[PDB]
Amino acid sequence: IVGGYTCGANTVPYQVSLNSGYHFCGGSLINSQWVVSAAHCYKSGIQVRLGEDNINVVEGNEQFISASKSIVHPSYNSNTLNNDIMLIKLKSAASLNSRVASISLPTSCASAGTQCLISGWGNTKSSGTSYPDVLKCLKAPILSDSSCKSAYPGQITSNMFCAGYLEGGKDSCQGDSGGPVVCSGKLQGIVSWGSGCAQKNKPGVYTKVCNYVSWIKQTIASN
Ligand SMILES: [Ca+2]
Repeated sequence: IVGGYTCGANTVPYQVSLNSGYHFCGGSLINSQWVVSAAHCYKSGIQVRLGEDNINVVEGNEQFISASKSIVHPSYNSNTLNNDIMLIKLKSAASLNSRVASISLPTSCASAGTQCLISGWGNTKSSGTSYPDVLKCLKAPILSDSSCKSAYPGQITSNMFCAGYLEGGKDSCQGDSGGPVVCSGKLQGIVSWGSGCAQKNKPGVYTKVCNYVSWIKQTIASN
């Protein structure tokens, strides 16, 4: 996250770190046994890390659980990033408490102008690289579909939304992918793609979770 603030340890209890020997993407806990992330974050041998603040120090609230199965959306297109969503089932159920909790799925799609919270351990500079050890947060509004399409002509589908600031300076960045966009207590987006980070007229692009509720519930119910 560029231009954000330090969340504070365990203040975003549904935030997960996906680890394959190092942190590579964020995720969101949706129930005690399932995580939602970005399909572009798919790999085999994922370890889900819950209750993290500093990803380099065992502080005492972590739960490390291996994934038992991963399911990329049936229509994921890696060239266009359309349907950039995946489900990961944990080998065992996480223990839920104040610091490890699930985020609720939306019953309605959020509108342009709604303020949301975006979080992750990604790069913090738009120029060069500096990866934080502790969870970073950014409050950003959902942009109008019109704004979004004008920033990225021919690339936004109905399963994507833009969030951020057209003036630049504040955005998600590398390593934030798969992380949550929460608006009014519901998971509305997944950090998916962008052009650079925090550049003027190039806000981050997010997977629109409200379009996938049916797929998520059906999938959880049978696996
Ligand atoms: Ca830790």
